[PDB]
Amino acid sequence: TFVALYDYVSRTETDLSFKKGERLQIVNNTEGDWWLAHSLTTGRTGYIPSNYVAPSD
Amino acid sequence: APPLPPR
Repeated sequence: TFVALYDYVSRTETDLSFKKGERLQIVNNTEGDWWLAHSLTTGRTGYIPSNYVAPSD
Repeated sequence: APPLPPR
């Protein structure tokens, strides 16, 4: 899993908003700098900026 | 926060 290093407020419908410290699963990461992620905290799924998260381990 | 990357 990955962990959010910052909060992120959605800027389009298909973005995923998240809070610092939230755990995320990267569902797809082949479409560039924005990755499709699923929040293990909220259950929502959407695109995130890949530089706002880090590997958990 | 870091600059948001291009979409």
